[PDB]
Amino acid sequence: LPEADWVGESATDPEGVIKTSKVTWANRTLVAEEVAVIIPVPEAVIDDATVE
Amino acid sequence: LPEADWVGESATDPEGVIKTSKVTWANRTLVAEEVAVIIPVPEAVIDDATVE
Repeated sequence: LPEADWVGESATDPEGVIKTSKVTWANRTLVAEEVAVIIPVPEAVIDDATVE
Repeated sequence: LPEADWVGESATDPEGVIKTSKVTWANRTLVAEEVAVIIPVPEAVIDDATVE
């Protein structure tokens, strides 16, 4: 966030100048990552099983 | 200014020849120069004051 400030008046004092301030932004990222498994089984067991 | 002079009457005497004379002009110049002032004031003072 920027900061505002009280200023007052003067042609010559270090007061009575308006402050400079800044707004800023940052970056957030979605990065896709992979999640996986392998399940091995014998063909004979698939052939003999009474379910898919 | 030119100058006239009295003339003799001769074919041979140096007093018999009409003298040459001359007219001259000179230059005067108008040269334009700046005169100026800057008068600074706060915006708040112009806003709050009861006159233009």
